[PDB]
Amino acid sequence: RTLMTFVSVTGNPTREESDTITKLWQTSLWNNHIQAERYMVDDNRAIFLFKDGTQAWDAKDFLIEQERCKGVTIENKEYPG
Repeated sequence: RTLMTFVSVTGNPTREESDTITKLWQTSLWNNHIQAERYMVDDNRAIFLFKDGTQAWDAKDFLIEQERCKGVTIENKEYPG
């Protein structure tokens, strides 16, 4: 039931910055009952692995409205922030 997605950060953050920023979004989602595992794969990009893939797009809708969110990728479709 899990769905892998990509979540990118704008500008040119350091890995530690993006880590703190994306974890912020991950926590917000977690506290709204959308649980995901998070993995940095670039200095400005993370994998959000949603335990319940049916929540991926609702999560995306929130993510792309956040300051510093470059965009979200789901199933080869990109959603710019």
